[PDB]
Amino acid sequence: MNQQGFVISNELRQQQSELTSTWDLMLQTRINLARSAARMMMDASNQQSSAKTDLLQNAKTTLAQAAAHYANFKNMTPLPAMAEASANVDEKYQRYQAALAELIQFLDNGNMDAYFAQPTQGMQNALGEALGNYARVSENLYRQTF
Repeated sequence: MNQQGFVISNELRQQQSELTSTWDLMLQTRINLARSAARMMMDASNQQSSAKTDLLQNAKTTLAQAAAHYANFKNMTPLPAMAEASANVDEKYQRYQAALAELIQFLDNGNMDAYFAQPTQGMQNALGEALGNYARVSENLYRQTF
């Protein structure tokens, strides 16, 4: 009973903390890719490999890091109050995660057109918005416990 008002608080914290993390790494994959293709563009400098080293490799890491963070969120089932806001973020993460994953395939094999053809911004926009919605319900899921 009463003392159970501590396991709900901690969960809201961890579930949310997990989202801030994931989001970060995602936008932390987007720039590595960006910084990756940039140099992949018509230029020289690091004449090593052939479209796959440091920067490209770091995005493969960041996205994997975000995903592990996310898998936790996906695991520990939410609450009947975080229900909707949850499936929504999952729904948007699904798309934006797939998106970056593919961006990684392209840069990987040299698919510059494809890499630059993908409508990523909006994929990111949707999740960001869906993240704001969830953050709104989450932070609010306490403004009635006094």
